Amino acid sequence: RLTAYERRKFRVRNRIKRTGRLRLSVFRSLKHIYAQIIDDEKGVTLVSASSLALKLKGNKTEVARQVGRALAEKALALGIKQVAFDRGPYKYHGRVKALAEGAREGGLEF
Amino acid sequence: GSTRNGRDSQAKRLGVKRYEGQVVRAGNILVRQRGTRFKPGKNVGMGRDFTLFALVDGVVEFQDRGRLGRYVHVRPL
Amino acid sequence: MEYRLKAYYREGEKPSALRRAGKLPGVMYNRHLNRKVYVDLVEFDKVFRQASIHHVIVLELPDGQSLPTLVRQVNLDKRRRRPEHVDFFVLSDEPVEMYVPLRFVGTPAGVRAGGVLQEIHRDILVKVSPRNIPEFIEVDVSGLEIGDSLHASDLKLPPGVELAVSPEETIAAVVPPEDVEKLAEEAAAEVAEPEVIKKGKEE
Amino acid sequence: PRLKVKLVKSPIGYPKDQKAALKALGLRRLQQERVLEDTPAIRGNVEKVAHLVRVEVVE
Amino acid sequence: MLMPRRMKYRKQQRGRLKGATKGGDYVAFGDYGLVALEPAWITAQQIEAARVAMVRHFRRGGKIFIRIFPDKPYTKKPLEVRMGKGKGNVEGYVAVVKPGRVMFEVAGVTEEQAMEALRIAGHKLPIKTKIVRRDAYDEAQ
RNA sequence: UCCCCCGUGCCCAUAGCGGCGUGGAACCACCCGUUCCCAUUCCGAACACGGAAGUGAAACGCGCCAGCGCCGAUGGUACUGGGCGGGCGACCGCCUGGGAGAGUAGGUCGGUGCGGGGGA
RNA sequence: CGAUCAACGGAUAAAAGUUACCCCGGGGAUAACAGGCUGAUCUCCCCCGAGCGUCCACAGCGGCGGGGAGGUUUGGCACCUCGAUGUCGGCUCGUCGCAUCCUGGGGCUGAAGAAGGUCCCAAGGGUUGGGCUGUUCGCCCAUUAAAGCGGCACGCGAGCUG
RNA sequence: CGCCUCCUAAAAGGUAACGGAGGCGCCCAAAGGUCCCCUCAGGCGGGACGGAAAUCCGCCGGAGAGCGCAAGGGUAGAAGG
RNA sequence: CUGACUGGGGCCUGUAGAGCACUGAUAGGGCUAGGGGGCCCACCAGCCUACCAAACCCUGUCAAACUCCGAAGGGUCCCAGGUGGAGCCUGGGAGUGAGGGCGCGAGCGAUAACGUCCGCGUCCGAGCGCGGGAACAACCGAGACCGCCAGCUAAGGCCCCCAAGUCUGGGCUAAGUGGUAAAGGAUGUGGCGCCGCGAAGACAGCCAGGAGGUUGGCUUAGAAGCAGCCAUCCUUUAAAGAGUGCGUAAUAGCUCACUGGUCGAGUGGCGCCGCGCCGAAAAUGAUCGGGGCUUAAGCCCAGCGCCGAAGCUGCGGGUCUGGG
Ligand SMILES: NC(=[NH2+])NCCC[C@H](N)C(=O)O
Ligand SMILES: [Mg+2]
Ligand SMILES: [Mg+2]
Ligand SMILES: [Mg+2]
Ligand SMILES: [Mg+2]
Ligand SMILES: [Mg+2]
Ligand SMILES: [Mg+2]
Ligand SMILES: [Mg+2]
Ligand SMILES: [Mg+2]
Ligand SMILES: [Mg+2]
Ligand SMILES: [Mg+2]
Ligand SMILES: [Mg+2]
Ligand SMILES: [Mg+2]
Ligand SMILES: [Mg+2]
Ligand SMILES: [Mg+2]
Ligand SMILES: [Mg+2]
Ligand SMILES: [Mg+2]
Ligand SMILES: [Mg+2]
Ligand SMILES: [Mg+2]
Ligand SMILES: [Mg+2]
Ligand SMILES: [Mg+2]
Ligand SMILES: [Mg+2]
Ligand SMILES: [Mg+2]
Ligand SMILES: [Mg+2]
Ligand SMILES: [Mg+2]
Ligand SMILES: [Mg+2]
Ligand SMILES: [Mg+2]
Ligand SMILES: [Mg+2]
Ligand SMILES: [Mg+2]
Ligand SMILES: [Mg+2]
Ligand SMILES: [Mg+2]
Ligand SMILES: [Mg+2]
Ligand SMILES: [Mg+2]
Ligand SMILES: [Mg+2]
Ligand SMILES: [Mg+2]
Ligand SMILES: [Mg+2]
Ligand SMILES: [Mg+2]
Ligand SMILES: [Mg+2]
Ligand SMILES: [Mg+2]
Ligand SMILES: [Mg+2]
Ligand SMILES: [Mg+2]
Ligand SMILES: [Mg+2]
Ligand SMILES: [Mg+2]
Ligand SMILES: [Mg+2]
Ligand SMILES: [Mg+2]
Ligand SMILES: [Mg+2]
Ligand SMILES: [Mg+2]
Ligand SMILES: [Mg+2]
Ligand SMILES: [Mg+2]
Ligand SMILES: [Mg+2]
Ligand SMILES: [Mg+2]
Ligand SMILES: [Mg+2]
Ligand SMILES: [Mg+2]
Ligand SMILES: [Mg+2]
Ligand SMILES: [Mg+2]
Ligand SMILES: [Mg+2]
Ligand SMILES: [Mg+2]
Ligand SMILES: [Mg+2]
Ligand SMILES: [Mg+2]
Ligand SMILES: [Mg+2]
Ligand SMILES: [Mg+2]
Ligand SMILES: [Mg+2]
Ligand SMILES: [Mg+2]
Ligand SMILES: [Mg+2]
Ligand SMILES: [Mg+2]
Ligand SMILES: [Mg+2]
Ligand SMILES: [Mg+2]
Ligand SMILES: [Mg+2]
Ligand SMILES: [Mg+2]
Ligand SMILES: [Mg+2]
Ligand SMILES: [Mg+2]
Ligand SMILES: [Mg+2]
Ligand SMILES: [Mg+2]
Ligand SMILES: [Mg+2]
Ligand SMILES: [Mg+2]
Ligand SMILES: [Mg+2]
Ligand SMILES: [Mg+2]
Ligand SMILES: [Mg+2]
Ligand SMILES: [Mg+2]
Ligand SMILES: [Mg+2]
Ligand SMILES: [Mg+2]
Ligand SMILES: [Mg+2]
Ligand SMILES: [Mg+2]
Ligand SMILES: [Mg+2]
Ligand SMILES: [Mg+2]
Ligand SMILES: [Mg+2]
Ligand SMILES: [Mg+2]
Ligand SMILES: [Mg+2]
Ligand SMILES: [Mg+2]
Ligand SMILES: [Mg+2]
Ligand SMILES: [Mg+2]
Ligand SMILES: [Mg+2]
Ligand SMILES: [Mg+2]
Ligand SMILES: [Mg+2]
Ligand SMILES: [Mg+2]
Ligand SMILES: [Mg+2]
Ligand SMILES: [Mg+2]
Ligand SMILES: [Mg+2]
Ligand SMILES: [Mg+2]
Ligand SMILES: [Mg+2]
Ligand SMILES: [Mg+2]
Ligand SMILES: [Mg+2]
Ligand SMILES: [Mg+2]
Ligand SMILES: [Mg+2]
Ligand SMILES: [Mg+2]
Ligand SMILES: [Mg+2]
Ligand SMILES: [Mg+2]
Ligand SMILES: [Mg+2]
Ligand SMILES: [Mg+2]
Ligand SMILES: [Mg+2]
Ligand SMILES: [Mg+2]
Ligand SMILES: [Mg+2]
Ligand SMILES: [Mg+2]
Ligand SMILES: [Mg+2]
Ligand SMILES: [Mg+2]
Ligand SMILES: [Mg+2]
Ligand SMILES: [Mg+2]
Ligand SMILES: [Mg+2]
Ligand SMILES: [Mg+2]
Ligand SMILES: [Mg+2]
Ligand SMILES: [Mg+2]
Ligand SMILES: [Mg+2]
Ligand SMILES: [Mg+2]
Ligand SMILES: [Mg+2]
Ligand SMILES: [Mg+2]
Ligand SMILES: [Mg+2]
Ligand SMILES: [Mg+2]
Ligand SMILES: [Mg+2]
Ligand SMILES: [Mg+2]
Ligand SMILES: [Mg+2]
Ligand SMILES: [Mg+2]
Ligand SMILES: [Mg+2]
Ligand SMILES: [Mg+2]
Ligand SMILES: [Mg+2]
Ligand SMILES: [Mg+2]
Ligand SMILES: [Mg+2]
Ligand SMILES: [Mg+2]
Ligand SMILES: [Mg+2]
Ligand SMILES: [Mg+2]
Ligand SMILES: [Mg+2]
Ligand SMILES: [Mg+2]
Ligand SMILES: [Mg+2]
Ligand SMILES: [Mg+2]
Ligand SMILES: [Mg+2]
Ligand SMILES: [Mg+2]
Ligand SMILES: [Mg+2]
Ligand SMILES: [Mg+2]
Ligand SMILES: [Mg+2]
Ligand SMILES: [Mg+2]
Ligand SMILES: [Mg+2]
Ligand SMILES: [Mg+2]
Ligand SMILES: [Mg+2]
Ligand SMILES: [Mg+2]
Ligand SMILES: [Mg+2]
Ligand SMILES: [Mg+2]
Ligand SMILES: [Mg+2]
Ligand SMILES: [Mg+2]
Ligand SMILES: [Mg+2]
Ligand SMILES: [Mg+2]
Ligand SMILES: [Mg+2]
Ligand SMILES: [Mg+2]
Ligand SMILES: [Mg+2]
Ligand SMILES: [Mg+2]
Ligand SMILES: [Mg+2]
Ligand SMILES: [Mg+2]
Ligand SMILES: [Mg+2]
Ligand SMILES: [Mg+2]
Ligand SMILES: [Mg+2]
Ligand SMILES: [Mg+2]
Ligand SMILES: [Mg+2]
Ligand SMILES: [Mg+2]
Ligand SMILES: [Mg+2]
Ligand SMILES: [Mg+2]
Ligand SMILES: [Mg+2]
Ligand SMILES: [Mg+2]
Ligand SMILES: [Mg+2]
Ligand SMILES: [Mg+2]
Ligand SMILES: [Mg+2]
Ligand SMILES: [Mg+2]
Ligand SMILES: [Mg+2]
Ligand SMILES: [Mg+2]
Ligand SMILES: [Mg+2]
Ligand SMILES: [Mg+2]
Ligand SMILES: [Mg+2]
Ligand SMILES: [Mg+2]
Ligand SMILES: [Mg+2]
Ligand SMILES: [Mg+2]
Ligand SMILES: [Mg+2]
Ligand SMILES: [Mg+2]
Ligand SMILES: [Mg+2]
Ligand SMILES: [Mg+2]
Ligand SMILES: [Mg+2]
Ligand SMILES: [Mg+2]
Ligand SMILES: [Mg+2]
Ligand SMILES: [Mg+2]
Ligand SMILES: [Mg+2]
Ligand SMILES: [Mg+2]
Ligand SMILES: [Mg+2]
Ligand SMILES: [Mg+2]
Ligand SMILES: [Mg+2]
Ligand SMILES: [Mg+2]
Ligand SMILES: [Mg+2]
Ligand SMILES: [Mg+2]
Ligand SMILES: [Mg+2]
Ligand SMILES: [Mg+2]
Ligand SMILES: [Mg+2]
Ligand SMILES: [Mg+2]
Ligand SMILES: [Mg+2]
Ligand SMILES: [Mg+2]
Ligand SMILES: [Mg+2]
Ligand SMILES: [Mg+2]
Ligand SMILES: [Mg+2]
Ligand SMILES: [Mg+2]
Ligand SMILES: [Mg+2]
Ligand SMILES: [Mg+2]
Ligand SMILES: [Mg+2]
Ligand SMILES: [Mg+2]
Ligand SMILES: [Mg+2]
Ligand SMILES: [Mg+2]
Ligand SMILES: [Mg+2]
Ligand SMILES: [Mg+2]
Ligand SMILES: [Mg+2]
Ligand SMILES: [Mg+2]
Ligand SMILES: [Mg+2]
Ligand SMILES: [Mg+2]
Ligand SMILES: [Mg+2]
Ligand SMILES: [Mg+2]
Ligand SMILES: [Mg+2]
Ligand SMILES: [Mg+2]
Ligand SMILES: [Mg+2]
Ligand SMILES: [Mg+2]
Ligand SMILES: [Mg+2]
Ligand SMILES: [Mg+2]
Ligand SMILES: [Mg+2]
Ligand SMILES: [Mg+2]
Ligand SMILES: [Mg+2]
Ligand SMILES: [Mg+2]
Ligand SMILES: [Mg+2]
Repeated sequence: RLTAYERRKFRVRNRIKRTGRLRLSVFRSLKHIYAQIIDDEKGVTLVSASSLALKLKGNKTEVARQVGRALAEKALALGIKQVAFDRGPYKYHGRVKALAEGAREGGLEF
Repeated sequence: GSTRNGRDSQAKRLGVKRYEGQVVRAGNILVRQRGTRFKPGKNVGMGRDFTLFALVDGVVEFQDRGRLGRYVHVRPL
Repeated sequence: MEYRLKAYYREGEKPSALRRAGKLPGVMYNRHLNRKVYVDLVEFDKVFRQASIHHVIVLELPDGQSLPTLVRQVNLDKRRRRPEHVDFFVLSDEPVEMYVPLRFVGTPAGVRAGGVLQEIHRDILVKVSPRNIPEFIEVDVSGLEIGDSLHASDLKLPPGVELAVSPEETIAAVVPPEDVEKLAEEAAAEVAEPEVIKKGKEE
Repeated sequence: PRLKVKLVKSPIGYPKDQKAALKALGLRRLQQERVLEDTPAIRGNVEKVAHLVRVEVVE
Repeated sequence: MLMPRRMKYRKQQRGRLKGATKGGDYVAFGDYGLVALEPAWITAQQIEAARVAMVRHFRRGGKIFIRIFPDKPYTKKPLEVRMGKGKGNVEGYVAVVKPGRVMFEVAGVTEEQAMEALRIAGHKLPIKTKIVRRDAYDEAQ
């Protein structure tokens, strides 16, 4: 017995995995927001970023943006440029959207 | 006395066309099937009639993923 | 009460050869051991007909050992109606699931009225200690009329033995007899010809 | 190690793949003998027509 | 007499009679049984004649168990037609029976009665039979 | 390189159901709100945003339990590629190579990769 | 774009019958006769022993089912014969089988006798005349020891009839 | 009498009979593309008119519902709403 | 050098078998909506059901168009063996497009057909050339270039017709079974097992006895052990069923089981295997191919030898192809 949440997650993720791009996964808790860029072919995380790791502070949206910018900076350092956004169970909106926009401002390609 | 049967349709020649370890070229049909008895895996596309075919030159590989179904992959040469 | 049966070890001998020599191929096992064995067919038969899967059969092995067993399984030749193989379950100090004979004491009132006592279970499945195996379990069926029934829940169990089937399981029933006086109605009984289940646009 | 294979029973009446096995072994006439290296590929054809053939191990 | 109340298909291919029984080879209800020594299609009318012979012998008392069922439709073309023009019409039903099958069982009756009833029943059947008695071997199945 | 948690994969129930117990510092969740973004064929339930008083009740995680579910030998058998016999037949056997399914013994209340946060 | 060209690879844009007044080319590649194979059907014989027979399963019978034999019926099949194997019935002439109609010999009987019933042995001989109808068959008349049943290309048209 | 589905069909493909069963000669302007969201049948308990079955609430329920129409394949980690 | 065939390896599959989880079928039991029926009510409910029964569960099964399972095999690709009247490519010339028998797997037919229709294989076709099978396209043996008054074998044979054993050892059969058939029937014969009952004297025969409640009852018109049941209880016993059969209109009577005596060692009833017996009637004259065969010249088990083909060998020759 799966949940709307679980189905929704599988649905958007399966679609992403088919394209074979590096996958930018985003986890959003009530307090924090997390991103890891994943190689689903080797099943390994390449680069990571979070509000919990950066000790970010303020408004959740503005924070999200910043963790996005951060993820970008580290990513570009490893030669990671093109990526596919994994909104998972979340609408593309608000905090997730902000992180996405922050990733793009950093020059992550998507 | 007569029969109200006597009908049958043409055989459709369905099945796997390229088995694991076979060297295929892109476009090569791998499987003819009704619905997804096999699912397209890496470097394999699927047509409107569920036909599996190779997207790249390479070597065919099969994989049974339990409840996730049987998949057909092509491994680049 | 308790039975003894000489057994022997076997390795590569063909079951067919053994069987043609009058030897019954078998196996003996538990969580600790597994050995290919054979027993003399007629000797085994004399025992098993008494012992069944109910009473302990100790096997006198040629290496001097003596292992207490229960017959777990007997494979029958479906054509010739003859045993072709035995599973010997080697007992140990742990409680064990097994079949214990039901002994039906009393003559059902239904039977006096012409009925028939259908003994649905002639033994019952039970967890019990090897040191604790009862010889039977009595059941009072004298109260049963046509058509009343007894269940495993109605079983009065001896100390240290626990029912290993659902108490809902029926164990005896008293049924109406065959009767010639019914034959005539059955013979003049018309049957409706079989209905064929609808395929296609018809359901 | 080698196999001396003698054809002793006629392939007439036997399935064509047995007739072909005989040809792979180079056996073409009754009572004809061939000494073949003992490899699995050869052994495989010799076993296929064992009911036609007489085999001996040599040297 | 015995036949399916309903079916998915009106007619069945004839198939084969190789081998010992699939199952049904041990006494499972009564004290005595009638076991098949030869393969055959046993008709519903044969089964009923066997039944009636046994209850007639018992008169009143005892219990008969019929352990085979004729679910296989039997087909025959109308007399004097030629080959072709489709499969013949269903004329009856048969139970497929192979060697080792316990066809009938009795209970609630003395050994003399059971032996005799099963004997008479056997004479109504198109095959050789054997009378058997419930065994530890049966019980262990 | 060890334990806990959070993400995310892999094996595809030995991983599941049920029962019981356990965890809030951290994390996660519920939670507090509905101004703002966004939202309900009605509903801030969901989706979403801003929060941080409280609670681990729900959910989730982690243990333990074999009632169920799942897995499951070894023996032996059915069946059989190839080779031979027997029957008037329905059919029945032998040799060699292969060899189930059911059932029995027994197993199982998961295992593992990568990256985070924390602990030693 | 115009196809129930649906006989759906679709002969013409355009098409039904009849022949005992018939004709040719072919086929035993294919029917009707006879044979053959088969034996469902047919005829006969068994097994079982429910029940009938005042009583008594078996004198005489035999529910429901079961196993066969024969190759005289009606068929199935299509194997020799379509550069021909003349097909019903009768007459003539037989000859064979026996599952026997009579005569001969038996057992059982619900065999008193006489007469029967039923089964067993037995094919040597015998097995009528007539009315009806093409008839075979069958019904009928008068008798009889009896008025048998089948096979022989449903025996016999280079023997007759028709 | 063409076409589709299943079986016969002897575990690749193919495979006949006047063998066993069913369908087609349409349809849809959305019943098509895409993005987003949602998840069934059924069982039990509860609820005016309301019923075996209308709509509502709770619990169980991996797919037995649905997918225009035959059958088969497929399918909720959607092809279904 | 890629071929048929073969070794290894991977992938594909849903048959045989099996199973019942799905679709359906399914006997019995349990449980339990729904009716039928019976008591009891119209005041709307109650109680009883040896009644037909859904769902569910249990035991036990069935299926081409069922599958929780699932072989042996088969297919295909890769590497390797494979030099063959193998393979692939281009082109010239065809013929064939009536098949048939047999084995196995199915369908149709009737678990018919020298039947019919497919599948895999085979042989005849075209090997009606050769040996065997009495004779006989396709069953067994075997693929005939020619010659030999040489040898070895195959199937099949070795008593005579008729080449080679009246060969050797163990067993069975008495029916000419062998040398056409089934349900079924039977103190035919032999081998194994299983029981009992027996010198606390059995079985067989010959001796007695075989009895009371009791002509017992559901129970009816006769029903006295012996015309159906839903009955078998006791008494005196050495023993004797409320009875095995014959008997009777019922009675009676005979007998059984039954206990004692007489003899003195075995006796009775099961079951598994081998070989025989009956069941067994069809048409011109019979017959296993014939003669004839019985510790076989039959059947089963185990042997040694030989005969036997146009197969194989020896010798000589031809021709084509390949190598010198
Ligand atoms: N591959 C095999 N060995 N198959 C055996 C079956 C052959 C034969 N029907 C028998 O029962 O013996
Ligand atoms: Mg029609
Ligand atoms: Mg058809
Ligand atoms: Mg058609
Ligand atoms: Mg077809
Ligand atoms: Mg086709
Ligand atoms: Mg098809
Ligand atoms: Mg395939
Ligand atoms: Mg497409
Ligand atoms: Mg499409
Ligand atoms: Mg792999
Ligand atoms: Mg791959
Ligand atoms: Mg025994
Ligand atoms: Mg429809
Ligand atoms: Mg040969
Ligand atoms: Mg040759
Ligand atoms: Mg041959
Ligand atoms: Mg072969
Ligand atoms: Mg092959
Ligand atoms: Mg040769
Ligand atoms: Mg040799
Ligand atoms: Mg058939
Ligand atoms: Mg029949
Ligand atoms: Mg039929
Ligand atoms: Mg006709
Ligand atoms: Mg037909
Ligand atoms: Mg028919
Ligand atoms: Mg019938
Ligand atoms: Mg059977
Ligand atoms: Mg019989
Ligand atoms: Mg079972
Ligand atoms: Mg985690
Ligand atoms: Mg739990
Ligand atoms: Mg707590
Ligand atoms: Mg918990
Ligand atoms: Mg907290
Ligand atoms: Mg706290
Ligand atoms: Mg507002
Ligand atoms: Mg504001
Ligand atoms: Mg809210
Ligand atoms: Mg939320
Ligand atoms: Mg707060
Ligand atoms: Mg909690
Ligand atoms: Mg959650
Ligand atoms: Mg444990
Ligand atoms: Mg499994
Ligand atoms: Mg298993
Ligand atoms: Mg095994
Ligand atoms: Mg075979
Ligand atoms: Mg066969
Ligand atoms: Mg076998
Ligand atoms: Mg084998
Ligand atoms: Mg083996
Ligand atoms: Mg299997
Ligand atoms: Mg297994
Ligand atoms: Mg578990
Ligand atoms: Mg994990
Ligand atoms: Mg991994
Ligand atoms: Mg970690
Ligand atoms: Mg860490
Ligand atoms: Mg036009
Ligand atoms: Mg039409
Ligand atoms: Mg046409
Ligand atoms: Mg036309
Ligand atoms: Mg068309
Ligand atoms: Mg056409
Ligand atoms: Mg076409
Ligand atoms: Mg034209
Ligand atoms: Mg035209
Ligand atoms: Mg025109
Ligand atoms: Mg016209
Ligand atoms: Mg026209
Ligand atoms: Mg004209
Ligand atoms: Mg005219
Ligand atoms: Mg006219
Ligand atoms: Mg005229
Ligand atoms: Mg004229
Ligand atoms: Mg004229
Ligand atoms: Mg005129
Ligand atoms: Mg004219
Ligand atoms: Mg002419
Ligand atoms: Mg012409
Ligand atoms: Mg002409
Ligand atoms: Mg003809
Ligand atoms: Mg024609
Ligand atoms: Mg004709
Ligand atoms: Mg004709
Ligand atoms: Mg003709
Ligand atoms: Mg005719
Ligand atoms: Mg005629
Ligand atoms: Mg004629
Ligand atoms: Mg004719
Ligand atoms: Mg002729
Ligand atoms: Mg003739
Ligand atoms: Mg004939
Ligand atoms: Mg006949
Ligand atoms: Mg006949
Ligand atoms: Mg007949
Ligand atoms: Mg007879
Ligand atoms: Mg009799
Ligand atoms: Mg009477
Ligand atoms: Mg009498
Ligand atoms: Mg009577
Ligand atoms: Mg009689
Ligand atoms: Mg009759
Ligand atoms: Mg018959
Ligand atoms: Mg008859
Ligand atoms: Mg005839
Ligand atoms: Mg005739
Ligand atoms: Mg005819
Ligand atoms: Mg005829
Ligand atoms: Mg005809
Ligand atoms: Mg013809
Ligand atoms: Mg012809
Ligand atoms: Mg023909
Ligand atoms: Mg003609
Ligand atoms: Mg002429
Ligand atoms: Mg002529
Ligand atoms: Mg002429
Ligand atoms: Mg002439
Ligand atoms: Mg005559
Ligand atoms: Mg006579
Ligand atoms: Mg006389
Ligand atoms: Mg006389
Ligand atoms: Mg007299
Ligand atoms: Mg008189
Ligand atoms: Mg007389
Ligand atoms: Mg007599
Ligand atoms: Mg005479
Ligand atoms: Mg005469
Ligand atoms: Mg005469
Ligand atoms: Mg006259
Ligand atoms: Mg006159
Ligand atoms: Mg006249
Ligand atoms: Mg007349
Ligand atoms: Mg006249
Ligand atoms: Mg007339
Ligand atoms: Mg008249
Ligand atoms: Mg007179
Ligand atoms: Mg007289
Ligand atoms: Mg005649
Ligand atoms: Mg005729
Ligand atoms: Mg006629
Ligand atoms: Mg004539
Ligand atoms: Mg005549
Ligand atoms: Mg004539
Ligand atoms: Mg004339
Ligand atoms: Mg004439
Ligand atoms: Mg003439
Ligand atoms: Mg003439
Ligand atoms: Mg003449
Ligand atoms: Mg003439
Ligand atoms: Mg005339
Ligand atoms: Mg005229
Ligand atoms: Mg097929
Ligand atoms: Mg198929
Ligand atoms: Mg296929
Ligand atoms: Mg195949
Ligand atoms: Mg193809
Ligand atoms: Mg037609
Ligand atoms: Mg139609
Ligand atoms: Mg829309
Ligand atoms: Mg849309
Ligand atoms: Mg619901
Ligand atoms: Mg409700
Ligand atoms: Mg209401
Ligand atoms: Mg309602
Ligand atoms: Mg569905
Ligand atoms: Mg090569
Ligand atoms: Mg190749
Ligand atoms: Mg190859
Ligand atoms: Mg290979
Ligand atoms: Mg099967
Ligand atoms: Mg089922
Ligand atoms: Mg089961
Ligand atoms: Mg079957
Ligand atoms: Mg089956
Ligand atoms: Mg099938
Ligand atoms: Mg199947
Ligand atoms: Mg399995
Ligand atoms: Mg395989
Ligand atoms: Mg293969
Ligand atoms: Mg392979
Ligand atoms: Mg090579
Ligand atoms: Mg070459
Ligand atoms: Mg060639
Ligand atoms: Mg060639
Ligand atoms: Mg040329
Ligand atoms: Mg030319
Ligand atoms: Mg041609
Ligand atoms: Mg041509
Ligand atoms: Mg043609
Ligand atoms: Mg043709
Ligand atoms: Mg033809
Ligand atoms: Mg053909
Ligand atoms: Mg043809
Ligand atoms: Mg054949
Ligand atoms: Mg054979
Ligand atoms: Mg066949
Ligand atoms: Mg078929
Ligand atoms: Mg033919
Ligand atoms: Mg045939
Ligand atoms: Mg046939
Ligand atoms: Mg052929
Ligand atoms: Mg020709
Ligand atoms: Mg030949
Ligand atoms: Mg040839
Ligand atoms: Mg010839
Ligand atoms: Mg000759
Ligand atoms: Mg010959
Ligand atoms: Mg000859
Ligand atoms: Mg000769
Ligand atoms: Mg011949
Ligand atoms: Mg012939
Ligand atoms: Mg020849
Ligand atoms: Mg040659
Ligand atoms: Mg010699
Ligand atoms: Mg020989
Ligand atoms: Mg001779
Ligand atoms: Mg001589
Ligand atoms: Mg000899
Ligand atoms: Mg001698
Ligand atoms: Mg005689
Ligand atoms: Mg003789
Ligand atoms: Mg004779
Ligand atoms: Mg017999
Ligand atoms: Mg005897
Ligand atoms: Mg005997
Ligand atoms: Mg005596
Ligand atoms: Mg009385
Ligand atoms: Mg008296
Ligand atoms: Mg006889
Ligand atoms: Mg001797
Ligand atoms: Mg010679
Ligand atoms: Mg030569
Ligand atoms: Mg030379
Ligand atoms: Mg030369
Ligand atoms: Mg040449």
